[PDB]
Amino acid sequence: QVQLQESGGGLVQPGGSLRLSCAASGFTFSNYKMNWVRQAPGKGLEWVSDISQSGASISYTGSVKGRFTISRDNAKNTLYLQMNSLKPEDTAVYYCARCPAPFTRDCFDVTSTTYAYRGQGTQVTVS
Amino acid sequence: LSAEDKAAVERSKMIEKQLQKDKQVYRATHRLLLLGADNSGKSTIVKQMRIYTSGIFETKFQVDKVNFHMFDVGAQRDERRKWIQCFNDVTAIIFVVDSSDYNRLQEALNDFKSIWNNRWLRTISVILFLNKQDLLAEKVLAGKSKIEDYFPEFARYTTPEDATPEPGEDPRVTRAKYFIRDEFLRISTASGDGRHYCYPHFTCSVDTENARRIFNDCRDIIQRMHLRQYE
Amino acid sequence: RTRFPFFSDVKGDHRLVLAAVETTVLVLIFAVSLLGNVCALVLVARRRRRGATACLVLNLFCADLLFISAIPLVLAVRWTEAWLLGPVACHLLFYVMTLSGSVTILTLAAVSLERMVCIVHLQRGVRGPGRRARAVLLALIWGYSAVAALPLCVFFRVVPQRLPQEISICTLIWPTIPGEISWDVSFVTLNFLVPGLVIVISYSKILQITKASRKDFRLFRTLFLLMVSFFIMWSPIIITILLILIQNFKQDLVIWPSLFFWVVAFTFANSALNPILYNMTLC
Amino acid sequence: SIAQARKLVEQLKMEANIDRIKVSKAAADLMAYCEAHAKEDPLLTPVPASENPFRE
Amino acid sequence: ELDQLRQEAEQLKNQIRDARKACADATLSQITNNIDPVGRIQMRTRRTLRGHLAKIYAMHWGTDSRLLVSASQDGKLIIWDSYTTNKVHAIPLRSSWVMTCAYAPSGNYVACGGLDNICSIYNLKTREGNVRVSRELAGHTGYLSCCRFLDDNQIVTSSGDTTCALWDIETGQQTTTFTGHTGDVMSLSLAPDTRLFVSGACDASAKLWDVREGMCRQTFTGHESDINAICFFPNGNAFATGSDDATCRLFDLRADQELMTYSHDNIICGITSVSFSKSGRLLLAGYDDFNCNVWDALKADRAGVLAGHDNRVSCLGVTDDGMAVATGSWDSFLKIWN
Ligand SMILES: CC/C=C\C/C=C\C/C=C/C/C=C/C/C=C\C/C=C\CCC(=O)O
Repeated sequence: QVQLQESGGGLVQPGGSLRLSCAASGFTFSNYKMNWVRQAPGKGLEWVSDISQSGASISYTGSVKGRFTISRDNAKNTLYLQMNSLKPEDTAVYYCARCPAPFTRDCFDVTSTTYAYRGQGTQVTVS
Repeated sequence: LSAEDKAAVERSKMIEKQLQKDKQVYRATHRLLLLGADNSGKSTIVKQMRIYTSGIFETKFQVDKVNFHMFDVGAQRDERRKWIQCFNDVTAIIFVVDSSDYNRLQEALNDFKSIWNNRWLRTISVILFLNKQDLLAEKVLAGKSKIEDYFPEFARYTTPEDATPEPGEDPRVTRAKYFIRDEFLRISTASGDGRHYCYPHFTCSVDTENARRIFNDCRDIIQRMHLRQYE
Repeated sequence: RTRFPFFSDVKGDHRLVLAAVETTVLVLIFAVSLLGNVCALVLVARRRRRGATACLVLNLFCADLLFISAIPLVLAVRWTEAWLLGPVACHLLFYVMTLSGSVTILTLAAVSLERMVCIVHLQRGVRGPGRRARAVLLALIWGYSAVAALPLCVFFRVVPQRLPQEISICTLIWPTIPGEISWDVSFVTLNFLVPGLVIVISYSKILQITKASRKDFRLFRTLFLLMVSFFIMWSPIIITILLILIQNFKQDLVIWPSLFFWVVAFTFANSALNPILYNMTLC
Repeated sequence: SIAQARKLVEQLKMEANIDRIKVSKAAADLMAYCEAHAKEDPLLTPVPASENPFRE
Repeated sequence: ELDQLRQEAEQLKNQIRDARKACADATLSQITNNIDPVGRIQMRTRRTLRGHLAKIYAMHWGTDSRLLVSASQDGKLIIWDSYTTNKVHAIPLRSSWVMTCAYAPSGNYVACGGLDNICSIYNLKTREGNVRVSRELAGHTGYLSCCRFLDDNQIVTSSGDTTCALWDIETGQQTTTFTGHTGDVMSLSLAPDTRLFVSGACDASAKLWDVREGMCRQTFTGHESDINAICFFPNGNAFATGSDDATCRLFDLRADQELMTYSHDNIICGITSVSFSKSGRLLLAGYDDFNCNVWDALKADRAGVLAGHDNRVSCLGVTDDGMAVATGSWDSFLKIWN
């Protein structure tokens, strides 16, 4: 029974920071590659950042490159995202996603409309 | 052996004789998979090469007495990690990109990364069509939208010395074209192994030469495949 | 004049270990060659439905296995310092060995020509060589090889001779001079020059066609290594043959027999190197 | 949205009212069936070559 | 609004979990710790069948233990005779992307379907010597991935639009639909009494379906990734599932939970197909590291290996009298072991 639960959202002023965390259950954490995606009010789903199985490979999208950081803990089974200097274009609903199969380099179907191995998400508002 | 056994053997012989002909026809036909997004102009390329309910459509064209089949998938859901496995023995994948849409370009890059690195698609070459060049020229010369708002590193990029700006275009259009091409060629060369290549082409909506380009690229693919036995 | 004895040398003080060294090196060659060639035949012959170029490399492998069937005989002769096998062996040994060598060289040249024809016919867009061409070619290869080497099975004889007490020697007694010169020159010019020329032309044309049409490195580093080796592994035996012919006229020249035996042992190593190279891509 | 959750609650309600037995009884039943039919199994108890239609 | 429904789901889930945990008083491994093992099992290849041009994706035996139907992605169904290897039928299809096939339990029809979302029926014993398409069942909105007959006038299909359906052939209309899965449905298996069936989805879940009233009776979880194959135990009270994480598991219906896990510490590939022996003691399974494995279904110890395919194994089936096993792979060959 796969379960992913995000926490840490809220409402901040421009220039503030926060930290999101996923707690995972029901599978071997350190076999899988993990992702952070988001959805904004009026658009589709957009890929935000990506981390691998050991922590040795990391990737970002263009619009957040110098500001967000991604990290994982294989002892407590958790993911963290650190968001530092926020703009009013960052307000959204943030989701935590898992790759379909283990021991794999590619990652199909994480942004699709209905995906099985995704959480429920948390709301972030910048104002 | 009774009469029944001999009759069964002759029936099997007829079936074999027909299967030989079917084999000869199958071995001399090339099979292509067409991929893109909804805003890519993929259909215009299809309709242009069409001068040579259901879940899949087929387009047949012939060049210099060689037959090509091109397969386009419709009426399926947007999760594709299962049916794509059916296409692990085609000759090539053709990937179409709208190059004037800055908003939806990182998604095209991510799609390319997934297609390049799959376990069942590691030996298949890609022909890349960077469509809609004229719209890109209009957007750059208008001067009201900036590429660096999505890709910071464009601020530190200079035109390569192997550029071919033949028709006397504006220099800014040449910079833009070659930056967007390099974005895909980086992914192409990062993790290949000498098993499959990528062939980039600039194109627009009034071309008449896409069939010839596919002809020449498929010819080169087959020649490299034959040469690989001598290593 | 005192003829040239083959394989039949006289050793003195150091016989007890020189025999041992010869034995160990030759046995190692035999074992590796047999293993490699049979594994390669198992791998190639288990094509389920592959193409049909397998019959050329397969013929190469069969020729190697027939070429390695004479090591026991020479090994026996080198442990007695004389010829005691008899006229039948004196007749058959050299015939078998020459037949294998000629077939190997001609098959290398045919494989190369086939590769180039395939690439060019791909370029133009027509069907390539059929079944009749290959069958006719294989028949001609075996037939010419088995007719050219006849003088080594009729003119060999066992004769007594005084060593450098009389000892019996298996040696070659030419009936006449013009026949000797004619056959020797014809054999060198049809079985070492024309195949070398064909190999070099064919591989250079493939390389030029691909490199021009492409407008990476591995291809060069392969076609180089397949085209210097031919002139290294098959040259010493030709030089030895010519040098023996010279010896039969100018009595002033002297050639040791140890040179002849060690050169032939070095040539026996071809059977252990072709399966490494001309294996299509398996192993 | 609301419909999916109402259906999910309905389904959980319908599936949470079935009778259940204990695991040891199920294990005993599986074992009894396996041992009762073991002589008729020809991948466990290969038949002689005069009865095999594929080896003949 | 949403909070109340989420709370209801959580409360019912916790209650069901506790009710299942209260009835777990022994484990299969302990109770089966005193059985003499089956030893090494060695099987040999008696037939090899040649003739397809591209990969093979499905296969199905007849109720006679003698004839086979198999299907390739070059546009051919072929019906084979296995005692001699003679070919009986070769049917050319209309679409060359096909993913399943089935054989009727009386010998008079076959069916097939694929990336074009249609199930086509072929009638074998006609007034002439040919095979003619009798029906094309259309109405699914995704590719077909499995189908199984009930008789000569009803059929069950599963598709990639996350549904299952029951079709009346003579009319051509869906008699009932089974909705409730979330991902793509990938396999089916019919009960021996043909009054229930089970299905497994591209979601770590399986479900039990009642044909007559078209409702879902039970849900079973436990895997970590997608499920690829499924089948029933011979007496109809348990089933086994193979997934894309290198694991098979055995579930039981009456106890409503898992019994056993079949996995190895050096296996890190996926599973493509499963089946059972006639008495239920052996479980066979096919992997995509080119191999098939034979396990002991009551003690969970590996007992044998089938090896000899040069590409990924895709289909695998056992006859109705237990004499033979058939495997098919992505290298175009079928093999019969015994
Ligand atoms: C086509 C390549 C030719 C031969 C194959 C090479 C090596 C195989 C083994 C050869 C050993 C036998 C050599 C023959 C020895 C002497 C006869 C040679 C020339 C005749 C001498 C003369 O001129 O009278």
